[PDB]
Amino acid sequence: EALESALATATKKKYEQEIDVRVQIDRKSGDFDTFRRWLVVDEVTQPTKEITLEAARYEDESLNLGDYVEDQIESVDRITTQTAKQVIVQKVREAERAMVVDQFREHEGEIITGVVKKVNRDNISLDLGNNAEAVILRFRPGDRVRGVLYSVRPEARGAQLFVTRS
Amino acid sequence: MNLTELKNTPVSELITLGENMGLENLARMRKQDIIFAILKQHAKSGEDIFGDGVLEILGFGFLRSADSSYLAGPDDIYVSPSQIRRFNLRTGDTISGKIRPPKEGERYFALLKVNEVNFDKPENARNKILFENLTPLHANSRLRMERGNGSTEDLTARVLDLASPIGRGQRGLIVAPPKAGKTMLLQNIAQSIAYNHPDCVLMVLLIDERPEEVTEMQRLVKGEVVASTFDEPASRHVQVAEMVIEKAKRLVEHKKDVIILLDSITRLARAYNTVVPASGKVLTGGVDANALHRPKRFFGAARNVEEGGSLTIIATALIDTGSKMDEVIYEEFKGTGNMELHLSRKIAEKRVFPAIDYNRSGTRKEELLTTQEELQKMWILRKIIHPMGEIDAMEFLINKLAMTKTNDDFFEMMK
Amino acid sequence: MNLTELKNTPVSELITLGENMGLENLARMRKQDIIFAILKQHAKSGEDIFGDGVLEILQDGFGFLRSADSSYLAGPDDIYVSPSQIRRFNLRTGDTISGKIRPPKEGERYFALLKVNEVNFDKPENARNKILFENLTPLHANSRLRMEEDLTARVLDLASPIGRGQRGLIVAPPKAGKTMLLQNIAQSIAYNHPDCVLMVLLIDERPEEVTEMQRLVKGEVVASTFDEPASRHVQVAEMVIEKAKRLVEHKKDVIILLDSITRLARAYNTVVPAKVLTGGVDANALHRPKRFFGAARNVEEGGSLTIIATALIDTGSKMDEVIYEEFKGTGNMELHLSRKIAEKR
Amino acid sequence: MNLTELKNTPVSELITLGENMGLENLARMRKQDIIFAILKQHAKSGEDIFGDGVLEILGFGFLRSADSSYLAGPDDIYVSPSQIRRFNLRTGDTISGKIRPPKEGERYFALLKVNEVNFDKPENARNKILFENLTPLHANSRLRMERGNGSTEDLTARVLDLASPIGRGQRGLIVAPPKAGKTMLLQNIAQSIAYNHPDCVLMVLLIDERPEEVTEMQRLVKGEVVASTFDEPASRHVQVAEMVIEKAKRLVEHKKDVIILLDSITRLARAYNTVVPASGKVLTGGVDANALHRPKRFFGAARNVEEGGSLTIIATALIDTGSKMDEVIYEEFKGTGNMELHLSRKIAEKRVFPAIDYNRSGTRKEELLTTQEELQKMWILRKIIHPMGEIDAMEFLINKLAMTKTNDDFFEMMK
Amino acid sequence: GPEEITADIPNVGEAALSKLDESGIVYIGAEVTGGDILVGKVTPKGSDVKDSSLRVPNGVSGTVIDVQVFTRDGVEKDKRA
Amino acid sequence: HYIGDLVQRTEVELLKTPNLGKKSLTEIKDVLASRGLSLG
Repeated sequence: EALESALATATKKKYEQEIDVRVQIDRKSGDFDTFRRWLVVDEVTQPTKEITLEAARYEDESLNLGDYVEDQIESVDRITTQTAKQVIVQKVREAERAMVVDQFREHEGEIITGVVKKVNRDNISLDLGNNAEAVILRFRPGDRVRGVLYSVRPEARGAQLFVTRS
Repeated sequence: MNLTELKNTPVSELITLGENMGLENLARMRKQDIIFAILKQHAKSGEDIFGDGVLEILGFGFLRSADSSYLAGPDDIYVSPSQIRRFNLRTGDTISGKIRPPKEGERYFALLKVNEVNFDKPENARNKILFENLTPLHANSRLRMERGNGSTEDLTARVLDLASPIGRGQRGLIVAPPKAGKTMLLQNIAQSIAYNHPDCVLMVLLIDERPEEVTEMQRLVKGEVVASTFDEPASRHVQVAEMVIEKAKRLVEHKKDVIILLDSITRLARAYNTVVPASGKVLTGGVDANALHRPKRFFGAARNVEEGGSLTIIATALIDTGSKMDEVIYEEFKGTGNMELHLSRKIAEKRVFPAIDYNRSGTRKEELLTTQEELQKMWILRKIIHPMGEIDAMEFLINKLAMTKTNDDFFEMMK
Repeated sequence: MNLTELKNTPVSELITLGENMGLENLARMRKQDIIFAILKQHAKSGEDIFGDGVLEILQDGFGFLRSADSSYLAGPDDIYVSPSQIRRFNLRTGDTISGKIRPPKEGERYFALLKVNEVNFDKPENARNKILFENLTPLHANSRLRMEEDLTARVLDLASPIGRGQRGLIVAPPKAGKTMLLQNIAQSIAYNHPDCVLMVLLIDERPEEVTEMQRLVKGEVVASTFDEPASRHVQVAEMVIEKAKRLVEHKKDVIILLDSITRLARAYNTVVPAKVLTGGVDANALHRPKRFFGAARNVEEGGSLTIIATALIDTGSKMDEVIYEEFKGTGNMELHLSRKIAEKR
Repeated sequence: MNLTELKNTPVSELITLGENMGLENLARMRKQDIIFAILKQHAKSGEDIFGDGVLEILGFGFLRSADSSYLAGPDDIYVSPSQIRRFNLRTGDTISGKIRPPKEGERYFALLKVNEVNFDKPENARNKILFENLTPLHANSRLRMERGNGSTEDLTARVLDLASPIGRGQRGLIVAPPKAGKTMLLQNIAQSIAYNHPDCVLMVLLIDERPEEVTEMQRLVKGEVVASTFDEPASRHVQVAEMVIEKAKRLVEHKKDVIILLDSITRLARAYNTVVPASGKVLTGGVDANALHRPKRFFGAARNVEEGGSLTIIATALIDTGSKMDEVIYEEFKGTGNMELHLSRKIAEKRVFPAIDYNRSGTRKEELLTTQEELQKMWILRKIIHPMGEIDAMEFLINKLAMTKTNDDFFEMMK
Repeated sequence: GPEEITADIPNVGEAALSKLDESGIVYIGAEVTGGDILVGKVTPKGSDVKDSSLRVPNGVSGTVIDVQVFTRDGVEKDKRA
Repeated sequence: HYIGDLVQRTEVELLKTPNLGKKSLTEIKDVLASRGLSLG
C-alpha cells in the first residue's frame, strides 16, 4: 500500500494538468499497472478528474456517488525511487508509532503529562519523548497538560490517541 | 440466436453457413473462431444475441459452458463486477440473458441484460433463502431404486434397496476395492434414478477419471455429464468440482432435487492435497493438516432440506489400493458419513454381482424411509444371511431373487 | 436492542424492517450486513445498543465477545474489548460480558464496549472479588446426579453412578450405540437437572447430527463440525472450559458433555509444533487435553464441574489406543460397551 | 536432389562427388559443409533443389530430420511465418516442397512452395477434423501379438495375449524392476507388431538411454527409432518428446494407426521435473506440482478414434529402483492406465524368461477385445493358475504352451 | 558511488532522447544543434543521482562525424564502446 | 470525422452510444483535460 501510494504520487507529480492517478498492485510476480481514475459526479467541478454518469450507464447506473473506480488501463523510472523511499520510511515511522500505541495500552492506567506543539482550533497536541504523540479534543506550547486517554479513533493516514478530560 | 444452439451444430453446417456469407476460409479454422465470426457478422445487422452458462466469479465472472465441462475457454461470457454488485450474484448462479460480442479491445462476450437466473425469473431469485439458512433433516422422502419392470439390470437396485435404502438428500459411501464393478453399479443407479424419479436432477460428475468412461457415460445415461479426465491438473479438478457443488447448491435453494454421482472422493482428496501450499505439518500417509478440510466440506454438503429440494451425493471409495494414504483417507471418511456400502473383492472376482457386503451394510435412521413391516422383513433377512458365509449369502440371495420378479412377492412367500 | 436477539430473527422480518427505515435494498444482502446496517441507522437516532458474548482475549491484548449461536466463531459483529477494560475489571477468557455497545466508526470493524452492565449473569461487584479456580479445593463427587429411552440411563446408574464433579469415560467400539447413548444422557441431564449448564461440545462430527442434537435437547449445544479446521477445534474447546471454570468460580454447576476424546486429541496433535512416541503423538501434545479433562472436580465452597467423555477404541488405528490408554489413567470411571450385544440390537 | 537422400549417403561418396564437380578440398570439411557446397554448385547450373522434414515451430519454424532425432542444426529448411499463417501449419506437419540455397546474409534454406503435407495431398490436409474434436472410441480391433509360426520367440507374445490382450487405442503400462528383461521384451513386441500389423506406425522412443542400446535398437527392429541419449540435456528430452507426440497426433488425424512403445516415462518425468521453473511448492519425493502435468498428457494421448485411426502407447514403468521419487511417479500413473504388465524379479533370478507376473497382470474391459469363448477359456486358465505360486505358474504355463505351436490347440485339449 | 553513462536521464523529453541511442551516444551523422544532449551522465548525490550530462553550447551546431570512447583498464566495456 | 462534430456534443452524449469503447473514452478524456476539446 505504501509502494502503490508512492507510485501514485510519483505519477501525480509527473503530469501537469492530470491529478488523482492511482495504481493497485498486490502480487509478487504480477507487475503494477497505472490506471488513471476519474471522480464520478453529476457536476462539472474539477474538470481534470471528473466523469459523468453516462460512463456508468454501461453498468446500468450501478455506481452510486462517493465511489469512483472505473476506467481503461493506460500505459505504465529509477528517479521515482526518490519520493518512493520517502513514503516507505514515513510509513515505518507510522508503523513504529502504532507500536508505541500498543506498548502504551499494555502499560496504561496512569495519569500522563504532555507538551503542546501547535494550537490548532478545537484540537491541541501532546508530546512524549518516546516517539509518541497524543491529541486532546477542545493552552500554549511549552506547558505540561494532564490528561487520561480512553479511546483511539482510526484517523486518516494513521490513527491518533484521543485524550479526554471531562 | 443462442450460444449453445450454434455450439451444438456440427462443423459442416458452420463452415457452409460461413461460406455463403462471404468470409475467410472456415475449413482451416477452429469451431469457436467460426461461431465468433458468425456472431460478429450477425450483430452488425442489428439483431440481438443470447447466451447462457453457470457463473464463475474470479471481482469479474465468467459464464462457463456445459459442453466444455466448465473449462476456461476463449468464448466465455465476461461478467463485469458491476453487474455482480447490482444483482448480487454468486458462484453457481446460471445466467441466461442477452449478450453481445466482444467489441474493439475486448476478448470475451459481455452481458447486456440477464433474462433467466437459475432456470427461473430474476425476480424470484433476488428474494431467496440461502443454503446455510435451510434447516437440514434426515432423509424423509423415499427414492425407491427398484424400477419394478423385471429386468436383470434392476437386480442391483433391488439388493441396494434391501440393504441400504436411499432417499432425497441421502449421503452414502460405496466402499469398493479396485476391479469390483463400480462403473456398472453407478450406471445402474443413474438409470434407476432417471427412470423412477425423472424430476430429480441427475448429474454424473467425473474427476481425475479415464476418457474411456467419459464418452461411455455420456452415450449411455440421459442427462448432463460433467467430466474432467486426468489430462487436466489437480487445480482444474478442484475448479470443476467447485463449479458443480456451487451449481448444485443454488438449485437446491430453488427447491430442486439435485443428485451428484461423483466416483472421485479418493482422487479429490489427492487433488486438494496436491494444490494445498506446504505448511510443514504432514500427517500419516502424506496428507497435509488441511488437505482433508476441503473434501470433507464437499462431502458434508449433501443434506435433506425440509423447506424444499435436496442434495444427494453417492460417492464410491477405494480401499486396498496398495497405498497407505488411501487407507487413512478411507478411515477418516468411514466414520464421517451415515451409510457404508462395502463391496467384497473375493465375491467380485467370482463374477457374482452384485458383490455387496450385506452384513457390513446399513443405514442410520432407516425407519424414516421404510415402513414398520418392511423394517421387520429386513431384520429377518439379516438374521438368515448373517450365519451364512459371504459367498454363500450371495448364492442364497440370487437363488431367492430368481424365483420371483419383485421384492414384494419374495417377502410374501418367506412368511 | 440486543445483538443475539437480532441474529435469531428471520431474514424476512429483517428485510421488511430495514426497508421501512429507508435504507439500501436488503433483499439481495446477507443477514449479517442487514443487522450491521440496522444497528448503525438505529444508533444515529439516539437509542442505545446492547450486546453480549463470551470473552476471547487475543495475543495482542484486546479481546472479542464471541456469540453463542455462532459456535464461538470470529464474526464481523464481534464486540471489541480494549485492553484497558481487561486490566480494569480483571477480565479473563470466558467472562461473559453484557453492556452498552456502539457500532464501529469509519475505519473500525468491531463494536466498542462503553459500560458493562452485567458480568457472567451477575453483578460486576461480585465478579471483581472472587476466588480463582486454582484456589478451590478439589473433592470427589458428593451430590448424586441421578440419570433416571430411560433404559440406558438406568443401566448407567447401576453400573457407574455419576454425580457433580464426576470424571468418566464412556468407552465403546465403533457402531456400538454411542449416538443413542449420548442422546439419552443429554435428555436425562436436561430433564432431571435443568439448572445445570449442559454444553454438548462436539468436535469433528456430522452436521446433520449436530443440528439434531441442538433441536432436540433443552440446552446450549456448541458444536464444531469437520468443515472447520483443527485450529478452531482447539479454540472452541478452550472457550468451553474457560467459560465453565468461570461459572464454577461463580458457584455454578456446569456439565461439559464432551464427545471428542479422539477428535480433540488429534486436533491438539495436529497444531502442536514439532519427541516421537508410539502412534505418532508428541510428548507435549497430550498435556493440554489432560488438564482439560482433569479440570473436572467438585468444589466445596460452591459449584461443580462435571465432564463425561466418550472414548473411541478399536477404530483400526494404534494412535487412538495410546490416547485411550493414556486418558484412562487420569479419570476414575470407565463404562465399556460390548459390540456383540450392539450388533444383535 | 532431396536433402534426406543426400544425408543418408556415406561420406566417401560425398567427397568423391565433390571432387568431380571441381570444388575445394572436402576431406577436411564437414559432411554438412559438403552438402551445403554441392547444393550451391548444383543450383548454379539452374536445377531446382527439393527437401522435406517435420515442422518445428519456435513464430517461425524449421523442417528437422528424423535420422538426427530432430536435433537443432544450422543447415535446415527455414519456414517463414508468412507461409505458416498462409497454410495454418503446426508442429508435426510433414512439409515437402521446393527449396532454395540461402542468399547473402542468411543461414538457412528458404521454403518457397509446399507440395506435399503429411505425405498426402494438401487439399486433404487443410480440410480436416482436429484431434481435440475426434470422438473417442473403445478398444474394438484386436492386435493379436501371437505370430503363429510356432517359433520360440512367440512364447513371450502368447503369454502376453493370455495375460493382457492389447488392441488399437490401448493405453497400457509395463511395470518391471531393473534388470528384469524389459529390453528383450520390448524388442519382441516391436518385431511382432511390425510382422503381424505392418499397417501400424510403430514408434520407439528411447529417451535418456545408453548409446549402444540406441544403435542396437535401430539395427534390430524394422521401423523408425527416434532416441535421445543421456549425453543431451533435459531440454532435448522435452523437445524430442514434443516432436514425437505432435507427429503422432497429425498421423492419427490422417486416419493412421500409430503405436508408440515408450521406455522412458520415468526418465521423461525427471526431464520435465528438471526444466520446470521453481514454483515454491515441492511434494513428497522431490516432485514439482506441475512436473507430472506434461508426461500425464503425453501418456494419456493414446485413444481410439471413431472417425479413423488410433493411437496406442505402451509405456514401461520402473519400480524398486531404490529412489522414492520413482515410486511416487509409479503410484501416481498407476491410476491413469488400464493395463499393468508386472514382471516378477524372483522368477527373473531363476533365468525363466519371460518372467511375467501372470497373477497381477490383466486388462479391464477385455471382453471387447476377445470373443465370448475366448474370455471364458482365459477365465478357466486363471482360476487354475491363481492358487499356484508365481514360479509354479510360469513352469506350468511354459510346459503347456511348449506342447503345441498355437494357443488354439491348448484350448482344445483343456476341454 | 561512481557515476554512470546510462542512456536514461531524469527530467528529459522524448525529443531530447530521440538522438540518443540505447547506450547514451548520439548517432554519427545526426543533425545536432545547440542545447541538445550529446552523452547522458548522472552523478549520485547520496537513487538520488543528479543530472550531469554533456550538452551542446548555445549558438554552436553541427553534425557528429566521429565518436571516440576511451575506458580505463579493468572496467567492462559498454555496448557502444 | 472532424473534431468539430464530436466537440459539438457533450461527453455525456458520446458515452451514451455503444460505438464508443473504453480506449476511445479514455483518449477523449485525456484530450478534454487540456481544455482544448470536448468541453460541452
